[PDB]
Amino acid sequence: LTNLVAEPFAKLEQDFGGSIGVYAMDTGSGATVSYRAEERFPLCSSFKGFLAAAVLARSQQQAGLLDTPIRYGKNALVPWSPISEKYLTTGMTVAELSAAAVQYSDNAAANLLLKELGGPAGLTAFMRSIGDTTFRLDRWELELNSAIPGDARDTSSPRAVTESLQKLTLGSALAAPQRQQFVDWLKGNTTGNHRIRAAVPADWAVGDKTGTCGVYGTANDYAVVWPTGRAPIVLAVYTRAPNKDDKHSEAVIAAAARLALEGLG
Ligand SMILES: *[B]([O])([O])[C]([C]N1[C]=C(C([O])=O)N=N1)[N]C(=O)[C]C1=[C][C]=[C]S1
Repeated sequence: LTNLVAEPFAKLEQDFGGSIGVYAMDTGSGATVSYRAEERFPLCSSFKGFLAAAVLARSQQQAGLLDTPIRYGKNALVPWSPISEKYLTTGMTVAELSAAAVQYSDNAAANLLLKELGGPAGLTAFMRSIGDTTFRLDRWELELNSAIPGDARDTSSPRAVTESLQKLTLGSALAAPQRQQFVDWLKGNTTGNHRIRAAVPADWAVGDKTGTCGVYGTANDYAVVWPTGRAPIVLAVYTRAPNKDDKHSEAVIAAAARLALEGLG
Protein backbone atom coordinates (compact mmCIF):
# COMPACT_ATOMS: atom_id res chain seq x y z
CA LEU A 1 0.00 0.00 0.00
CA THR A 2 2.84 2.52 0.77
CA ASN A 3 3.98 2.18 -2.90
CA LEU A 4 0.57 2.84 -4.51
CA VAL A 5 0.62 6.58 -3.85
CA ALA A 6 3.04 7.53 -6.64
CA GLU A 7 0.45 7.87 -9.38
CA PRO A 8 -2.00 9.79 -7.19
CA PHE A 9 0.82 12.21 -6.26
CA ALA A 10 1.86 12.60 -9.90
CA LYS A 11 -1.72 13.57 -10.78
CA LEU A 12 -1.83 16.08 -7.95
CA GLU A 13 1.45 17.57 -9.15
CA GLN A 14 0.11 17.86 -12.63
CA ASP A 15 -3.07 19.62 -11.43
CA PHE A 16 -0.89 21.90 -9.27
CA GLY A 17 1.61 22.83 -12.01
CA GLY A 18 4.65 22.03 -9.88
CA SER A 19 6.38 19.55 -7.56
CA ILE A 20 5.18 18.01 -4.30
CA GLY A 21 7.46 16.42 -1.70
CA VAL A 22 6.07 14.08 0.94
CA TYR A 23 7.39 11.88 3.74
CA ALA A 24 5.09 10.32 6.31
CA MET A 25 6.05 7.93 9.05
CA ASP A 26 3.84 5.85 11.33
CA THR A 27 5.76 5.59 14.61
CA GLY A 28 3.78 2.39 15.45
CA SER A 29 5.04 0.44 12.41
CA GLY A 30 8.09 2.38 11.29
CA ALA A 31 6.23 2.28 7.92
CA THR A 32 6.67 5.22 5.55
CA VAL A 33 5.17 6.88 2.58
CA SER A 34 7.74 8.78 0.24
CA TYR A 35 7.33 10.90 -2.83
CA ARG A 36 10.26 13.21 -3.71
CA ALA A 37 11.10 12.62 -0.05
CA GLU A 38 14.83 12.96 -0.86
CA GLU A 39 14.65 16.07 -3.00
CA ARG A 40 15.46 19.52 -1.63
CA PHE A 41 12.70 22.02 -1.08
CA PRO A 42 12.99 25.50 0.39
CA LEU A 43 12.16 25.68 4.14
CA CYS A 44 10.60 29.12 3.91
CA SER A 45 9.24 29.85 7.40
CA SER A 46 9.14 26.20 8.46
CA PHE A 47 12.72 26.64 9.75
CA LYS A 48 11.17 28.57 12.69
CA GLY A 49 9.94 25.33 14.30
CA PHE A 50 13.48 23.96 14.43
CA LEU A 51 14.75 27.37 15.62
CA ALA A 52 12.45 27.20 18.64
CA ALA A 53 13.60 23.66 19.34
CA ALA A 54 17.22 24.95 19.23
CA VAL A 55 16.35 27.66 21.73
CA LEU A 56 14.81 25.04 23.99
CA ALA A 57 17.94 22.90 23.67
CA ARG A 58 20.08 25.90 24.75
CA SER A 59 17.76 26.45 27.72
CA GLN A 60 18.71 22.99 29.13
CA GLN A 61 22.24 24.37 29.78
CA GLN A 62 21.27 27.95 30.49
CA ALA A 63 18.73 28.66 33.21
CA GLY A 64 16.80 31.88 32.71
CA LEU A 65 17.14 31.91 28.88
CA LEU A 66 13.41 31.69 28.04
CA ASP A 67 12.37 34.49 30.43
CA THR A 68 15.11 36.83 29.25
CA PRO A 69 13.53 40.13 28.08
CA ILE A 70 14.46 41.36 24.59
CA ARG A 71 13.64 45.07 24.24
CA TYR A 72 13.91 45.42 20.49
CA GLY A 73 13.45 48.65 18.62
CA LYS A 74 11.43 49.44 15.55
CA ASN A 75 14.51 48.62 13.47
CA ALA A 76 14.12 44.94 14.33
CA LEU A 77 10.82 45.00 12.44
CA VAL A 78 10.45 43.54 8.96
CA PRO A 79 7.26 42.46 7.07
CA TRP A 80 5.26 39.52 8.28
CA SER A 81 5.95 40.41 11.94
CA PRO A 82 2.46 40.73 13.38
CA ILE A 83 3.31 39.92 17.00
CA SER A 84 6.60 41.83 17.11
CA GLU A 85 4.70 44.88 15.79
CA LYS A 86 1.94 44.49 18.39
CA TYR A 87 4.47 44.22 21.30
CA LEU A 88 6.91 46.86 20.17
CA THR A 89 6.22 49.01 23.23
CA THR A 90 6.84 46.26 25.78
CA GLY A 91 9.46 44.00 24.24
CA MET A 92 9.21 40.20 24.46
CA THR A 93 10.92 37.39 26.32
CA VAL A 94 12.88 34.77 24.43
CA ALA A 95 9.96 32.36 25.07
CA GLU A 96 7.40 34.83 23.73
CA LEU A 97 9.60 35.44 20.66
CA SER A 98 9.83 31.64 20.14
CA ALA A 99 6.01 31.20 20.38
CA ALA A 100 5.42 34.09 17.99
CA ALA A 101 7.87 32.58 15.50
CA VAL A 102 6.26 29.14 15.66
CA GLN A 103 2.62 30.11 16.13
CA TYR A 104 2.39 33.27 13.99
CA SER A 105 5.42 32.72 11.77
CA ASP A 106 6.79 36.06 13.02
CA ASN A 107 9.80 37.17 10.97
CA ALA A 108 11.32 39.75 13.28
CA ALA A 109 11.04 37.31 16.19
CA ALA A 110 12.76 34.58 14.23
CA ASN A 111 15.64 36.84 13.19
CA LEU A 112 16.11 38.02 16.82
CA LEU A 113 16.30 34.39 17.94
CA LEU A 114 18.70 33.53 15.12
CA LYS A 115 20.99 36.31 16.35
CA GLU A 116 21.01 34.77 19.87
CA LEU A 117 21.82 31.36 18.39
CA GLY A 118 24.78 32.18 16.17
CA GLY A 119 22.82 32.78 13.02
CA PRO A 120 21.90 30.40 10.22
CA ALA A 121 25.11 28.37 10.71
CA GLY A 122 24.28 27.95 14.44
CA LEU A 123 20.86 26.55 13.62
CA THR A 124 22.39 24.32 11.00
CA ALA A 125 24.92 23.05 13.59
CA PHE A 126 22.07 22.26 16.03
CA MET A 127 20.32 20.18 13.31
CA ARG A 128 23.67 18.34 12.65
CA SER A 129 23.80 17.66 16.42
CA ILE A 130 20.60 15.62 16.24
CA GLY A 131 21.77 13.69 13.19
CA ASP A 132 20.18 15.75 10.41
CA THR A 133 22.77 15.86 7.56
CA THR A 134 20.43 17.41 4.95
CA PHE A 135 19.13 20.56 6.63
CA ARG A 136 20.83 23.84 5.76
CA LEU A 137 19.92 27.34 6.68
CA ASP A 138 22.11 29.88 4.90
CA ARG A 139 20.31 33.21 5.10
CA TRP A 140 17.94 35.30 7.25
CA GLU A 141 14.38 36.49 6.91
CA LEU A 142 13.36 37.63 4.34
CA GLU A 143 15.86 36.60 1.63
CA LEU A 144 15.75 32.89 2.66
CA ASN A 145 12.41 32.93 0.84
CA SER A 146 13.96 33.43 -2.65
CA ALA A 147 13.22 29.81 -3.57
CA ILE A 148 15.18 29.91 -6.81
CA PRO A 149 14.85 26.60 -8.67
CA GLY A 150 17.98 24.41 -8.23
CA ASP A 151 19.32 26.55 -5.36
CA ALA A 152 20.17 24.45 -2.32
CA ARG A 153 20.36 27.42 0.10
CA ASP A 154 17.81 27.33 2.94
CA THR A 155 16.43 23.91 2.01
CA SER A 156 15.99 20.40 3.40
CA SER A 157 14.24 17.18 2.32
CA PRO A 158 10.80 16.01 3.47
CA ARG A 159 12.49 12.92 4.95
CA ALA A 160 15.01 14.88 7.01
CA VAL A 161 12.33 17.33 8.25
CA THR A 162 10.16 14.46 9.45
CA GLU A 163 13.03 12.55 10.99
CA SER A 164 14.22 15.65 12.82
CA LEU A 165 10.66 16.53 13.93
CA GLN A 166 10.22 12.99 15.32
CA LYS A 167 13.51 13.17 17.33
CA LEU A 168 12.59 16.53 18.85
CA THR A 169 8.87 15.94 19.60
CA LEU A 170 8.84 12.16 20.44
CA GLY A 171 12.51 11.11 20.70
CA SER A 172 15.34 11.95 23.10
CA ALA A 173 16.83 15.16 21.56
CA LEU A 174 15.20 17.47 24.16
CA ALA A 175 14.77 17.18 27.95
CA ALA A 176 11.27 16.32 29.20
CA PRO A 177 10.02 19.84 30.00
CA GLN A 178 11.58 21.32 26.88
CA ARG A 179 10.11 18.49 24.77
CA GLN A 180 6.63 19.17 26.07
CA GLN A 181 7.06 22.92 25.47
CA PHE A 182 7.99 22.23 21.86
CA VAL A 183 4.94 20.00 21.32
CA ASP A 184 2.72 22.65 23.00
CA TRP A 185 4.00 25.46 20.74
CA LEU A 186 3.37 23.37 17.61
CA LYS A 187 -0.06 22.40 18.91
CA GLY A 188 -1.10 26.02 19.31
CA ASN A 189 0.00 27.03 15.86
CA THR A 190 -2.50 29.38 14.19
CA THR A 191 -1.24 29.40 10.57
CA GLY A 192 -1.83 25.81 9.53
CA ASN A 193 -5.58 25.18 9.58
CA HIS A 194 -5.75 24.73 5.82
CA ARG A 195 -2.77 22.47 5.50
CA ILE A 196 -2.01 19.20 7.24
CA ARG A 197 -4.62 19.94 9.95
CA ALA A 198 -7.34 19.99 7.22
CA ALA A 199 -6.36 16.39 6.19
CA VAL A 200 -6.69 14.88 9.65
CA PRO A 201 -9.85 13.60 11.40
CA ALA A 202 -11.12 16.31 13.80
CA ASP A 203 -10.61 14.10 16.86
CA TRP A 204 -6.81 13.74 16.34
CA ALA A 205 -4.40 16.06 18.11
CA VAL A 206 -2.12 17.95 15.74
CA GLY A 207 0.96 20.08 16.06
CA ASP A 208 2.41 21.80 13.00
CA LYS A 209 4.67 24.46 11.53
CA THR A 210 3.99 26.09 8.10
CA GLY A 211 6.17 27.85 5.60
CA THR A 212 5.28 30.12 2.70
CA CYS A 213 7.98 31.62 0.53
CA GLY A 214 5.53 33.76 -1.48
CA VAL A 215 7.18 32.99 -4.87
CA TYR A 216 7.74 29.91 -7.09
CA GLY A 217 4.56 28.22 -5.67
CA THR A 218 6.72 27.31 -2.71
CA ALA A 219 5.02 26.49 0.56
CA ASN A 220 4.96 23.70 3.12
CA ASP A 221 3.83 22.22 6.39
CA TYR A 222 5.18 19.60 8.80
CA ALA A 223 3.29 17.97 11.63
CA VAL A 224 2.98 15.50 14.40
CA VAL A 225 -0.42 13.84 14.51
CA TRP A 226 -1.88 11.74 17.38
CA PRO A 227 -4.51 9.34 16.04
CA THR A 228 -7.03 8.58 19.09
CA GLY A 229 -5.57 5.59 20.94
CA ARG A 230 -2.66 4.98 18.54
CA ALA A 231 1.00 5.78 17.94
CA PRO A 232 1.73 9.22 16.53
CA ILE A 233 2.31 9.88 12.85
CA VAL A 234 4.93 12.40 11.75
CA LEU A 235 4.90 13.92 8.24
CA ALA A 236 6.08 16.73 6.02
CA VAL A 237 4.53 18.15 2.77
CA TYR A 238 6.61 20.59 0.68
CA THR A 239 5.84 22.24 -2.68
CA ARG A 240 7.56 24.26 -5.33
CA ALA A 241 6.86 25.24 -8.93
CA PRO A 242 8.95 26.37 -11.96
CA ASN A 243 7.84 30.03 -12.41
CA LYS A 244 8.29 32.90 -9.93
CA ASP A 245 4.62 33.90 -10.14
CA ASP A 246 3.21 30.35 -9.83
CA LYS A 247 0.78 30.43 -6.88
CA HIS A 248 1.20 28.19 -3.91
CA SER A 249 -1.80 26.18 -2.81
CA GLU A 250 -2.85 25.20 0.69
CA ALA A 251 -5.45 22.82 -0.78
CA VAL A 252 -2.68 20.85 -2.53
CA ILE A 253 -0.74 20.49 0.77
CA ALA A 254 -3.88 19.13 2.47
CA ALA A 255 -4.62 16.78 -0.41
CA ALA A 256 -1.04 15.53 -0.33
CA ALA A 257 -1.34 14.88 3.38
CA ARG A 258 -4.56 12.90 2.92
CA LEU A 259 -2.84 10.72 0.30
CA ALA A 260 0.13 10.08 2.55
CA LEU A 261 -2.14 9.10 5.42
CA GLU A 262 -4.18 6.83 3.14
CA GLY A 263 -0.88 5.29 2.02
CA LEU A 264 -0.09 4.32 5.63
CA GLY A 265 -3.25 2.24 5.98
B1 LIG B 1 8.34 32.64 5.95
O1 LIG B 1 7.54 31.62 5.14
O2 LIG B 1 9.84 32.46 5.66
C1 LIG B 1 7.86 34.18 5.82
C2 LIG B 1 6.63 34.54 6.69
N1 LIG B 1 5.33 33.98 6.27
C3 LIG B 1 4.46 34.25 5.30
C4 LIG B 1 3.41 33.33 5.42
C5 LIG B 1 2.21 33.31 4.54
O3 LIG B 1 2.19 34.02 3.54
O4 LIG B 1 1.25 32.61 4.82
N2 LIG B 1 3.69 32.50 6.45
N3 LIG B 1 4.81 32.89 6.97
N4 LIG B 1 7.68 34.45 4.39
C6 LIG B 1 7.85 35.72 3.96
O5 LIG B 1 8.08 36.70 4.70
C7 LIG B 1 7.73 35.88 2.47
C8 LIG B 1 6.28 36.03 2.08
C9 LIG B 1 5.24 35.15 1.84
C10 LIG B 1 4.04 35.81 1.50
C11 LIG B 1 4.17 37.20 1.47
S1 LIG B 1 5.78 37.69 1.90
